[PDB]
Amino acid sequence: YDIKAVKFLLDVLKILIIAFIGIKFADFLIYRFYKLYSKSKIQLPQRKIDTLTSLTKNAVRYIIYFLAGASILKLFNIDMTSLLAVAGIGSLAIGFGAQNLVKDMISGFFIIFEDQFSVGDYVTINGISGTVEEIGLRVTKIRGFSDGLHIIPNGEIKMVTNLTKDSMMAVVNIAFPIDEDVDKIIEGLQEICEEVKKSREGPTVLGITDMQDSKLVIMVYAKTQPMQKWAVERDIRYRVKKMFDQKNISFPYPRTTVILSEKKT
Amino acid sequence: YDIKAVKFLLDVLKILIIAFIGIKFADFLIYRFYKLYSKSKIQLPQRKIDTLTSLTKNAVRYIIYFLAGASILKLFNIDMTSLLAVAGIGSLAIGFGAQNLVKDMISGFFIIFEDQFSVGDYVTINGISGTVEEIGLRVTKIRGFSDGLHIIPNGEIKMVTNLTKDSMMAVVNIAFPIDEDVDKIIEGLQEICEEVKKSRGPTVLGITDMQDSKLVIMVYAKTQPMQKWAVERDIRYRVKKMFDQKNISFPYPRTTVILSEKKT
Amino acid sequence: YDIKAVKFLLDVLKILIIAFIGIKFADFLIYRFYKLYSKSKIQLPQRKIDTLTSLTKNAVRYIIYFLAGASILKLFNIDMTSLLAVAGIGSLAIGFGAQNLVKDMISGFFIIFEDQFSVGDYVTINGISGTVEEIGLRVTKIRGFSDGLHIIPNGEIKMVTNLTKDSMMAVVNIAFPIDEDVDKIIEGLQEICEEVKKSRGPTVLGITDMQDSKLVIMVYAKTQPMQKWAVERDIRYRVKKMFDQKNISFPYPRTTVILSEKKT
Amino acid sequence: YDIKAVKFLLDVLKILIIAFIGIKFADFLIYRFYKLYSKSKIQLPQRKIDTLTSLTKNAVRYIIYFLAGASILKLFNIDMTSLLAVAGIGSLAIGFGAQNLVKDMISGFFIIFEDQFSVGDYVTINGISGTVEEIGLRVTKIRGFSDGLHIIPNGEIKMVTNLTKDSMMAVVNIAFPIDEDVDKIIEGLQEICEEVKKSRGPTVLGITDMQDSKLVIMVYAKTQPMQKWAVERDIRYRVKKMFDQKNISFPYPRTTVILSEKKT
Amino acid sequence: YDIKAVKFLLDVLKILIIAFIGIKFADFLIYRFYKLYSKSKIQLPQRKIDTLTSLTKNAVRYIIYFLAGASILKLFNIDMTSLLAVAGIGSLAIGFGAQNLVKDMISGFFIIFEDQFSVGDYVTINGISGTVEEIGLRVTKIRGFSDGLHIIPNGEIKMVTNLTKDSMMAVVNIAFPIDEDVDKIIEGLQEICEEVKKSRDEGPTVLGITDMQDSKLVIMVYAKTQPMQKWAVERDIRYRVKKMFDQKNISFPYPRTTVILSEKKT
Amino acid sequence: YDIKAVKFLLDVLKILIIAFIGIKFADFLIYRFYKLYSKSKIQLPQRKIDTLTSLTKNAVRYIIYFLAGASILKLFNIDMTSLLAVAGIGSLAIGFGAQNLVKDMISGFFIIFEDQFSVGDYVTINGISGTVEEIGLRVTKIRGFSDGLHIIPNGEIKMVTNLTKDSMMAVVNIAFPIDEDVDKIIEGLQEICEEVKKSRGPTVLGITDMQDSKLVIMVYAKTQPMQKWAVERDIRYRVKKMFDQKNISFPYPRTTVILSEKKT
Amino acid sequence: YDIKAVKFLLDVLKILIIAFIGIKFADFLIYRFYKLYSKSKIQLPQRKIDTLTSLTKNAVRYIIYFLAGASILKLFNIDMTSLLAVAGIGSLAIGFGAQNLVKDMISGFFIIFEDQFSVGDYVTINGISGTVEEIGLRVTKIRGFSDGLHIIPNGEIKMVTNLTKDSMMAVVNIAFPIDEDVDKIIEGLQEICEEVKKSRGPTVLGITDMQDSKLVIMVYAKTQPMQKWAVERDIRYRVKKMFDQKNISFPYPRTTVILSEKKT
Ligand SMILES: CCCCCCCCCCCCO[C@@H]1O[C@H](CO)[C@@H](O[C@H]2O[C@H](CO)[C@@H](O)[C@H](O)[C@H]2O)[C@H](O)[C@H]1O
Ligand SMILES: CCCCCCCCCCCCO[C@@H]1O[C@H](CO)[C@@H](O[C@H]2O[C@H](CO)[C@@H](O)[C@H](O)[C@H]2O)[C@H](O)[C@H]1O
Repeated sequence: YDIKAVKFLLDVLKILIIAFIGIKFADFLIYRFYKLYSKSKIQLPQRKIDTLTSLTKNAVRYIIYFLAGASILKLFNIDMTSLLAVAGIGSLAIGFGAQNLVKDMISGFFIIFEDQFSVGDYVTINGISGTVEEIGLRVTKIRGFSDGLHIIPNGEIKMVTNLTKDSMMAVVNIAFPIDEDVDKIIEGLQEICEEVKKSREGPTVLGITDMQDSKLVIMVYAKTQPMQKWAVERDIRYRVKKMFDQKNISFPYPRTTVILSEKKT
Repeated sequence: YDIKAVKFLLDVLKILIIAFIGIKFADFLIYRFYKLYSKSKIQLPQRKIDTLTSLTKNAVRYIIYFLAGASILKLFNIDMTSLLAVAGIGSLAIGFGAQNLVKDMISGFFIIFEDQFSVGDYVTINGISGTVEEIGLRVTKIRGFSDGLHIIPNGEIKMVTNLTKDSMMAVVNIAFPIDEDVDKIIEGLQEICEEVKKSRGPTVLGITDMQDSKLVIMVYAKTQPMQKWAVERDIRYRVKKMFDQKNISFPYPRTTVILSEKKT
Repeated sequence: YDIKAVKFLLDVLKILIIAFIGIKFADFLIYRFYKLYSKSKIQLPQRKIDTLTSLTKNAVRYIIYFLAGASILKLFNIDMTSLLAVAGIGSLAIGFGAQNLVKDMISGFFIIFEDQFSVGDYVTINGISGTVEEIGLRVTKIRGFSDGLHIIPNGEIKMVTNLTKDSMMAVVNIAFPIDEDVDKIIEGLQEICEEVKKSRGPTVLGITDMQDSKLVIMVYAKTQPMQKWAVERDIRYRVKKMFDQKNISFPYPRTTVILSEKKT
Repeated sequence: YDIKAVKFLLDVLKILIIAFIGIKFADFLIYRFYKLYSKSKIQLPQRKIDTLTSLTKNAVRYIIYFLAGASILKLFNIDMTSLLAVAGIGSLAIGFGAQNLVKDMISGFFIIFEDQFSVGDYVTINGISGTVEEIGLRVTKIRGFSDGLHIIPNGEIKMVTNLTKDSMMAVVNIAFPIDEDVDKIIEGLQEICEEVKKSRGPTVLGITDMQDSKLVIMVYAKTQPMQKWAVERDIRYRVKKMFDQKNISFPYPRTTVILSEKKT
Repeated sequence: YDIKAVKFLLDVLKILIIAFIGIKFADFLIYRFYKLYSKSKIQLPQRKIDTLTSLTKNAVRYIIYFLAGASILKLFNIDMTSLLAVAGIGSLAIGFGAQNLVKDMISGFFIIFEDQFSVGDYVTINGISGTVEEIGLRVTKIRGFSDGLHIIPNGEIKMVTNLTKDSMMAVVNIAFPIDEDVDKIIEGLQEICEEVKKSRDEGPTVLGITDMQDSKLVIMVYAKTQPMQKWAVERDIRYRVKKMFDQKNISFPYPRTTVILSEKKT
Repeated sequence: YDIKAVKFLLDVLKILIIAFIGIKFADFLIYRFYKLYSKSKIQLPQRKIDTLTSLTKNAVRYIIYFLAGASILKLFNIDMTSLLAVAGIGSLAIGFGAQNLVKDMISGFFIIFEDQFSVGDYVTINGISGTVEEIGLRVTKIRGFSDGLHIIPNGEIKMVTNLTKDSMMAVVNIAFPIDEDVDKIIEGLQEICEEVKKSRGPTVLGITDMQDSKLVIMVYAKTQPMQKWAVERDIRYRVKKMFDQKNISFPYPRTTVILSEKKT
Repeated sequence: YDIKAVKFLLDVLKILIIAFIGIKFADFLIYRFYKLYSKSKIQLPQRKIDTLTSLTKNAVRYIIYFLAGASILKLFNIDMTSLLAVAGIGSLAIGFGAQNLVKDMISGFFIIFEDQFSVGDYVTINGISGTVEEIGLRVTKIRGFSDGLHIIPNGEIKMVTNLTKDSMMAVVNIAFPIDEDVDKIIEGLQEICEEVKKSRGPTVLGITDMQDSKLVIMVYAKTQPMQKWAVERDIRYRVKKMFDQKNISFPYPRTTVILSEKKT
């Protein structure tokens, strides 16, 4: 009948009493981390935080059941490495699945901690531009106009270009025919920058920026206060159109030279 | 004949009795997690949940068989690290295979918990736009019109743009010839915004783009959720008729050509 | 000469007898999992299931040989962590190789368990559309017409759009010249929807797009599963004939040219 | 001088004798797995299988040397976890490198075991089409005509579309001007299907697409494996001649131009 | 009643006292790594470094609670490998999540340590060009003109091309009609290089006809220019080429199409 | 003062003497693996193999220093798992870094062992075509003409299409106007195949494609390895001259225009 | 009060003294690996190597602090596997972060050791072409003309094509109208190769492509390293002048139009 059979009992006992203490203690701490976020009603409708509370309860129960079971099993001569080879299917699947969640959060943490963009400026993130409306630490929300509300997981942000930082820059690339008088148009554009400066950096006439088949491209650019940009550009375009009509300068219509051939069928 | 030969027996015994208790206990808990989801008939046809029940039964049997066998093997001087190097081929294959499933679920969990889109709005998810019909936590189902029902694993969602949140925005980019009177057309579009406001933006933002023979002015209006593409169509019809009445010429591509005196 | 030299023998002995029992037991269980799937001839030609039986036999032999060998090696003072560092080259290679297989299967499991598509509807899976012919749990087979039979491993399915669920939707985007009378054509299309309704939507949604010399009005109709592309063709024929009777001019591109006085 | 110094010797001894037994035994088994595949000359030129034999020899030598050395080191108080941290650089590098090889093989195993394609049909695998010439379990070889012999590692196969299964399908999309009589052409194509049926589908499916100046009607026919592109060519020749006899005008783009009075 | 029951107590005791010493010691070191970066006010508004301080506090509390708890559990016969199979879900999730952060940092470390680009030159990084404004070790900030301020995590930099190193190079590809006199234009461009050399900033030179197309012919002029002098030189050269085209009366590279006329109807 | 203090010394001693033996033995084996590859001067300039020799020396030194230090540390009550958590940063970094090297090598091993391409044929590997000049087992070198010498790591090879195996195939797709006599041209091409056969396929496969104003007939011929592009050029010249003699009109795009009476 | 309380002290003592010896010894070795690279001033400004020295100091301090702390913790009954689950968050993050660095270096090591390109030739690496200026083992620096200095981490090199190895190859694809005399132009190009050979290939390979209104003959020549793009320009100038003298008409697109009698 041996002498250990009592010690053994002390062992399965130790596991049971520790697991019990554990459950009750967890239920306590959870009911407290509950008490707080619940009684103040700072954020989060109840319907959700209840689902989240039972989420945590369930998680901790399953963990405790698993540890106590595994331990008792050890007590009956079951090999824990083999058990590891089973349980680790889930260590691996959950661990690697959750990695992305951790990524999003670290990402968000920096976005915020480094004030990459404040809860209101107009940015472009991953070829998607819009005005930032919300900045959680798992997701940034950005609504472009005409485009919808984009919800973007912070981890996916590979680069965030901010459009409205230390100001903004407006550009217009005007196109003329090379079959055209350069100095007259550069003069006209000069006069347009002149006039625009008069209604509240630039705007200036940078040289002929590109030379093409039948066209010739001169850009005007101006440094503008945050957001006044696309507006400035539209002002400038209207100005260029009217200037084209008054100075009677011919338009950049593509043109062909054609050679005729004497044949039939 | 030694003294351990009885202890040894106690050990292979301990494994067998614990694995037996284990099986019966699992059969019990499974027949209970069965009893519940089965007797209430809340969801899921039986034909399926039966397949799923035998799934869990089989899984638990294989796990138990493996643990008990491995343990007995240990009892006969078989090295458990080597065993691990065998069994882990499966730990790794299953573990990393299942990772994606875990991903889908965490994904869905947030989509729901963060009300990213309600079981009814019109969204666009990975270059695919449609009306959300179902939101499980493993899959979102979205049917675009003319396009079919799309079933998208929640994990694949890299971004979800919602089109019908705090409202919507309608745009029309009208194109004219530069060989054209700007103020007359901008005046006409002004009159069209005027008129459209009258039936329950819309505004004329400047010339937004300047091209070879064209010139492009956009009108835009903030619209209640979904009235959007509709507003746009209203505005288009209006612009067509306005073009006919004001007799403004159309944005046909215009080429200017030069003739050459040759032969062959 | 010591005292253990007998115990040692008991240990190498324990390994050998357990490995022997193991082999014979495995051969048994395999000859049984054989007996079943073999004597009923439910599926799978013999030539294959024989190759698959010897596959399982060989695997189990190699695993047993490896575990027994590794254990005996342990008995001669060979370090099992170093052995692990060797054997795990294969644990890793096989484990990560097989992960994909496990992926395909979980994937298939859901496709079926969730009736994503039945053994007969017309779906599109990864930019490839066709009629589903077979649905295993490792591979879906889909044959498009004119396109061949596609065998797609279930894991590769990133999204599966079903075209024939709660019905279908037919669209036709009719193109006119903007140099054209809108209301006459919209009237004609109205008459065509009218007439098509009469043979067992279809409706005129506004001008959906406005281009350089064109203008685009869509007609759309909700159709029973598969009657779709058919409806569309009916509607096209109708629109062509309507264009001929109403004598409406065709959406030919149009260019206005300006002539220039030069030479060479 | 102690009492263990003899036991220690028994231990370094045990390792040496086991490693020696191991080497000799491996050299034996290798010379046997050699004897077989060598004396029958079933496949593989000698020059190669020699290189492969010394490959196995060397592999086994290095593994044995490493295990014996590591074990002796353990005997001199060298920590085996630290050793693992060294040796695992190679465990990881080899393990993960070889993963792809394991992938190719599992992949090939299924391609074969599931008769996805027989050693002779015309398939398309990863946007590359051709006739399968060889099917190993690590590589499929496919030669398109005019295109060269493609050797594709089985693992890279993400999808395999078979073109010559339960038959084949031939299509021809005929293009007409919309400025054209529909029923005359549809009648002519009817007559062409009629005539083609007579030489050992083919049917006129409606107007499948409507474009700027064109209109597209497709004819299609179910054909025996490979007779396909051939049927299509027959049908094309027929359609050309039919165009010449029925004198129907060709689908040349057409543009309408407007002339403008200007200068420079 | 046994004899160990006192030793056991010594063990749970040992854990508790070590964990307590640990907490207090960490609070100390944290309050010191605090004292420094805080009292000098070298960088970082307080509002942030407070959030960061409580971050480190909380981290270390959770780690200590977990270690002590796990160790007591071990004391009550709880298997630590099974525990590992639970806790490693987090080992793996955090570890692999944080990998990217470590990447960014090693990346930045080299960018800086190798002076790949100084806090002022004009670079192009991942198809995105601009002037570098800030170089942290986690992020490079680059503002293109007309383009906005780009904040790029250092890890994402797969290649960094610098445009303003040992100088710069200006190019202009001039296009003519093949229906044209080559030597007259090559002569004119020669005269333009000549004249541009005369206004201050290697080149500019007339490299041969670099490309031949349907109705066009393309001759490039190029010049080595001091850092940033570049796009400017190019614009000078373009203006010069336009005016040269007007004076030398050379005809423009308009696309040209020969047409053949056909006698038909409908 | 205790009794172990001498045993302890025996332990740090055992580590030091084993590590010393280790170093000297490694220096030996390295100076031998040196002696061989060095005195025969089979390949590799000295300047390199010297750098490689000191590489191996240094590696082995660092490994030995680390093992012995780690072991002594263990002797002073330092925990080896925590050590592992440090040292494994490097285990992981080096192990996963080197994985690609192992990949390249296994890859090259098969390329060679399977004679996928001999040190001289013209292949295309990853959208890059050229003549193979060198085949190492870590890198294949291929020089296309006009294109430069490409050095490609063997691991990056996802597919290798060989162009010059069991021969080659030459294709020419001749384009005519549909506004054209089919049989006259097919006749002419017949005569060209006839004539080309006469100088040491080629055949007229039907009209392989039908387009807006064009019609495309292909001729194809099976040619000895490399004579291919050459054959094609022969055939093209032939087709041009045949076009000139048979006076057949060229496949110029043709557009029918409609004229409109307007202004501005 | 027990008997161990002194041994325990010996243990925490052992850790402290070994850690102290450890620190001092590391400070020494670091101050030596400092002494060398510092007093010779071979490379690296001081400002940097100082930052790098304190880097190594700090690294070693943190590792030592962590090992000693972990070990004392172990002494107070703290479980080391739990500790590992904590500390390995960093093992994994650092280990996998640094993997890329290890990759770059192995990569560079081969680039150099295999003289893939010398500190001076013109190469193209990942669709980016330029002259190599520097070759470190972590980064290759290449400056294209007009393009800037590219700094490329060696690990990112997937393929390196060298343009200036065993020489170079120059190509010019001349385009003519098919409406043209082939033999006259092929004759002229022959004369141009003739003349170019005269100033220190070049050959007329057949008509390499046949298009709608064009026809393309390539001339090619094998040229000394770098003389290539230059040769090509010579050849182009020659072809233009040859076109002017032989009066051959230019490859202008040509379109045949058909006129239609309509209105609006
Ligand atoms: C969760 C705790 C935090 C992570 C701690 C990581 C510290 C860094 C340690 C790197 C040591 C690498 O050393 C490596 O160990 C692993 C153990 O998984 C062994 O891996 C071996 O056994 C496993 C068992 O599951 C097999 O599935 C695997 O295929 C096989 O290679 C390698 O053969 C060995 O080379
Ligand atoms: C093969 C294994 C590969 C392992 C790779 C090793 C990873 C480390 C890569 C470089 C990390 C960045 O290097 C970073 O430099 C700064 C100095 O600018 C260090 O900063 C250091 O000096 C500063 C003074 O300003 C102190 O505040 C700090 O206590 C100290 O650590 C950072 O602590 C270090 O993180």
